Amino acid sequence: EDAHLKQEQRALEVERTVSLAQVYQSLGEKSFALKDKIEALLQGDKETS
Amino acid sequence: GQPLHLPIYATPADPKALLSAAVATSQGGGKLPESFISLWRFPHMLENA
Repeated sequence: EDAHLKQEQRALEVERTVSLAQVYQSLGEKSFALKDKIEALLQGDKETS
Repeated sequence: GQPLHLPIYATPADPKALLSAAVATSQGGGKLPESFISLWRFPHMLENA
């Protein structure tokens, strides 16, 4: 407990929002828009991913 | 050959008085460690101590 009280600090607590449309959109050039590709991949019963 | 004088009588030795000496020692007192500050306010650290 004394080692804990020595190693105790004040934390910096940062929130961040991750939007997956931006993430799958901003990639390497094998990238895609999330909405249309999920709509097509769930509409079609194909292997495609 | 019986002497006319009567023999002198010896005085017994004095016994020694065994005596003990009781002395005390002086150990030096300890000083304080360093003030390390913590995160907690007063009552929580007080109850902890």
